[PDB]
Amino acid sequence: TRKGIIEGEPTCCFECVECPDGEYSDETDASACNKCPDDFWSNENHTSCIA
Amino acid sequence: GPDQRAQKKGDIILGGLFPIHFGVAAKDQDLKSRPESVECIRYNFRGFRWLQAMIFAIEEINSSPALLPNLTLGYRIFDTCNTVSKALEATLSFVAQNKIDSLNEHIPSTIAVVGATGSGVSTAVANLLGLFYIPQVSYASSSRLLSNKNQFKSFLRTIPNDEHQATAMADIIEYFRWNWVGTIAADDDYGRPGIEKFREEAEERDICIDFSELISQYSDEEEIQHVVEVIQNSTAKVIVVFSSGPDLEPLIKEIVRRNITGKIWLASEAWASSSLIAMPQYFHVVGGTIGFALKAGQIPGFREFLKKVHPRKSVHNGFAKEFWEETFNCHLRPLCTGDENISSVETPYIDYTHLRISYNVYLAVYSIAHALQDIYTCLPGRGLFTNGSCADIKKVEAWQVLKHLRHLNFTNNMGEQVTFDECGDLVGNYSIINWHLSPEDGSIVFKEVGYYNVYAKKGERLFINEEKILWSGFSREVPFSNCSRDCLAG
Amino acid sequence: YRIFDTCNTVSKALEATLSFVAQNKIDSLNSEHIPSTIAVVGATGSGVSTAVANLLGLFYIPQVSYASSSRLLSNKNQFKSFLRTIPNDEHQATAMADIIEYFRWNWVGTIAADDDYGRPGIEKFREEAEERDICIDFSELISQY
Amino acid sequence: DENISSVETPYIDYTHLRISYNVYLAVYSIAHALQDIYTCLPGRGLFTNGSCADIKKVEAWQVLKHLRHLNFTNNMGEQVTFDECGDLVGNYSIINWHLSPE
Ligand SMILES: *[C@@H]1O[C@H](CO)[C@@H](O[C@@H]2O[C@H](CO)[C@@H](O)[C@H](O)[C@H]2NC(C)=O)[C@H](O)[C@H]1NC(C)=O
Ligand SMILES: *[C@@H]1O[C@H](CO)[C@@H](O[C@@H]2O[C@H](CO)[C@@H](O)[C@H](O)[C@H]2NC(C)=O)[C@H](O)[C@H]1NC(C)=O
Ligand SMILES: *[C@@H]1O[C@H](CO)[C@@H](O[C@@H]2O[C@H](CO)[C@@H](O)[C@H](O)[C@H]2NC(C)=O)[C@H](O)[C@H]1NC(C)=O
Ligand SMILES: O=C(O)[C@@H]1Cc2c([nH]c3ccccc23)CN1
Ligand SMILES: O=C(O)[C@@H]1Cc2c([nH]c3ccccc23)CN1
Ligand SMILES: *[C@@H]1O[C@H](CO)[C@@H](O)[C@H](O)[C@H]1NC(C)=O
Ligand SMILES: *[C@@H]1O[C@H](CO)[C@@H](O)[C@H](O)[C@H]1NC(C)=O
Ligand SMILES: *[C@@H]1O[C@H](CO)[C@@H](O)[C@H](O)[C@H]1NC(C)=O
Ligand SMILES: *[C@@H]1O[C@H](CO)[C@@H](O)[C@H](O)[C@H]1NC(C)=O
Ligand SMILES: [Ca+2]
Ligand SMILES: [Ca+2]
Ligand SMILES: [Ca+2]
Ligand SMILES: [Ca+2]
Repeated sequence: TRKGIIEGEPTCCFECVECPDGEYSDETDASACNKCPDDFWSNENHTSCIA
Repeated sequence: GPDQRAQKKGDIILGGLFPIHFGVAAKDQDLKSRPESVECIRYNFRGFRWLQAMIFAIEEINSSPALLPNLTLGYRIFDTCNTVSKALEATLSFVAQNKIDSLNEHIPSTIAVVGATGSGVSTAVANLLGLFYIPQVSYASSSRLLSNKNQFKSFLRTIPNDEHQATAMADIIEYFRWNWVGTIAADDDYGRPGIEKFREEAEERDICIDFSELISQYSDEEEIQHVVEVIQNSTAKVIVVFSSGPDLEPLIKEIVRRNITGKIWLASEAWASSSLIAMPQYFHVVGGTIGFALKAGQIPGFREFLKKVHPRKSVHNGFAKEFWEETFNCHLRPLCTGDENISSVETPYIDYTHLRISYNVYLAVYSIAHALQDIYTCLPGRGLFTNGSCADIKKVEAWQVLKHLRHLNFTNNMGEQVTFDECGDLVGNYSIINWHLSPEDGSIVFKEVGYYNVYAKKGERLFINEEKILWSGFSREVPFSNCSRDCLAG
Repeated sequence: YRIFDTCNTVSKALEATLSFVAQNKIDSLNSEHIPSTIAVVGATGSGVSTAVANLLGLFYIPQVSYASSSRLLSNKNQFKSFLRTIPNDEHQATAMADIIEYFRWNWVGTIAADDDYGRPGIEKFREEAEERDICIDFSELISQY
Repeated sequence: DENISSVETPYIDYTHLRISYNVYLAVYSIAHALQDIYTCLPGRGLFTNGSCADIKKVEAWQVLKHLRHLNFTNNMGEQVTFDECGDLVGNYSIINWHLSPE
């Protein structure tokens, strides 16, 4: 789950936006969902990438 | 007290505090010998014009019998040199009899003081004067900190407070749709509160401030270089400078040396009309600057009185000699023949387009005079004192003048009502000007491109004509001062 | 010694300081019973110390304060004769920022006194928090009045 | 004849001497500047041509000069000196407000 921006409110206040399929977020307080590499997809929880 | 003064004897003495010099000699006392008096440098012709405005107003009151008949206003006017120490020497001269009476014969009793220009200088002067409840009506001290009557009991001003000006800067930034600006302020009681108010307003209006740097006229080359580095590293084209001319001159000179261009300067009223910044050879840096100016006033007969100056003819103005010696580069260095024409040398003394702080000094003097008139023309049982008792104009005291100034309501020569609210403040509009290069000459023309209506409600106070703004002095395209480009559809 | 009470007020402190500088004042403004104060210990408040420092450095009378810690009193251009036995408040704002960073907070509020003490310190803390990625929800100014 | 210790006020009910030590240091710093004026060798002075002030007719600016060049020792054996801005850098102690069990 990545960090989404709340308009008009500073950076410390963010929403939790679930990563889409194909991308993933492994760490906490992540500002971007990273795409799994070639020949790799994302598991159900979007916490890692499986072949 | 201090010398070089301008003094006229009268039944009632009005003190004056004007910056006839832009500053003092930067010579740090090593204390190996007894510290002598510091010298004042950088002669200010605009401050001399302000002093002449005070003298002209006092002479007008002394000539017109409709105001204060058979009562003469005198003056003791000193030079502060924008320095707290000089103005404090002058203030100690003002409170000599008062401090003798309070602590411990021919010394004049200052009934009220007109000044000073700097908010820190006026703060020190108010600290000293409020001990004796001597009214002090400033003409150019617009700091919000001076609206605290618990600390400044006897302070008044004929200039608007600078919260509206910071709100106006934020409104201007919102109008042109910028969110990525940098802030610069003088490290004094004027720049700091105003830039803080601007920061609150910008946070309210969702404007990100990249850098906030403090400046001073005594800043070392290291500090100035650091501020210039901060400006260069930043991508914020718009820089909000809430400072004065002398405090911004080192930074502007250093930036001109390194040719930083494309920066949009939002000027506070202190330096938006400054001859120390609005120089023809700085236009590739400070060109297109958008600044604020106060209401322009009219003083009929003021220009003739300004042109009637003469070192020998004017015996009550000890500043006239140095004015002559710096105007014509003469000594009374070639000798001062005394027949030189004021309309021959281009100085801010005469080459003025509007009277804004001069009108403020005029209003200060007339506010004091109308308070004295209310003291004089008062029915016995309707005075502003105990049991409706009245002050005696023959033996008037400073605190009585303060009391009548708090409840003051008089009319200008422009037909505008002048009163001071519970905070001892005056409310006034603003005119938004843009620094244009002159086609005919090389001077920096201050072109009026909008206004700010303090009486209007929020969001309707600002009015700007973008067609009249030349960005950076040459460009008609509103610059881009956002941190990131707009995210498009999808 | 000649010691007066300031009552945390600029007015009382300036009356006392006018007592302090009486001989220098009459010398520079034109009875030997008036004593010559060679130096002043005080004061507590930073605004009080600012006014007293203006008046005293006018006559170059040293003033060694014990509680006034405003950074504005470190300006020797304005305050030539001011000295401190208390640390400046440049470090205390940084220390508060380090405390907030240590406990892993980023959403804080700020209150300051509306005087030469609270305002510079809270500005320095705002700068340090901005450096340390701390978001300040509100900034309020208070006073005893 | 009332006993000062009978009534609990911040006058005696104190645990540490923090600002009181600051007042003590201010007084002793001025005293040590005056001593440096007094213990001044004729050719070794802070004034013009290495001249020294007269302790019997000393002036405030001379004491200011000596205070700016003052480097003495506490009663705790720690050096006190003032920087170019007349500041005395020192540590801080982080304290926590608790409630007295008794
Ligand atoms: C710079 O950023 C500001 C801040 O968002 C932009 O202002 C927005 O402009 C659009 C259309 O003009 C409005 O719908 C928004 O309400 C504005 N947001 C505000 C005022 O907070 C501005 O357009 C940007 N300028 C650019 C990218 O050139
Ligand atoms: C401050 O500015 C406003 C707007 O420039 C002034 O209001 C105008 O007043 C004139 C007459 O004096 C009217 O003809 C205009 O229609 C007004 N414009 C408005 C209301 O937007 C206002 O008078 C100025 N303040 C003072 C004290 O004169
Ligand atoms: C509160 O917010 C701060 C934001 O700084 C969090 O601190 C970060 O925590 C992440 C988690 O591993 C680290 O990667 C960052 O380096 C930390 N930044 C710092 C310490 O500046 C903190 O964890 C948050 N706490 C809670 C309870 O939400
Ligand atoms: O409060 C202050 O410090 C500024 C000083 C100032 C103003 N306008 C000026 C024009 C020339 C010189 C100085 C000034 C506005 N009030
Ligand atoms: O600068 C100032 O105003 C504060 C006042 C102050 C400090 N520490 C204190 C302890 C007790 C009473 C007052 C104080 C720190 N300097
Ligand atoms: C600007 O960036 C350069 C890059 O190294 C840096 O050296 C300089 O200190 C910066 N200026 C500042 C931080 O004011
Ligand atoms: C500064 O840059 C401008 C163009 O941005 C140029 O016209 C001007 O000659 C430059 N001046 C100096 C002194 O480098
Ligand atoms: C000032 O007096 C005029 C009358 O000339 C009145 O209309 C106005 O309301 C008064 N203003 C204040 C603030 O008392
Ligand atoms: C003060 O004197 C001591 C020697 O007694 C010396 O070690 C120290 O460096 C001196 N400090 C300063 C700031 O001169
Ligand atoms: Ca918001
Ligand atoms: Ca001044
Ligand atoms: Ca100027
Ligand atoms: Ca005090």
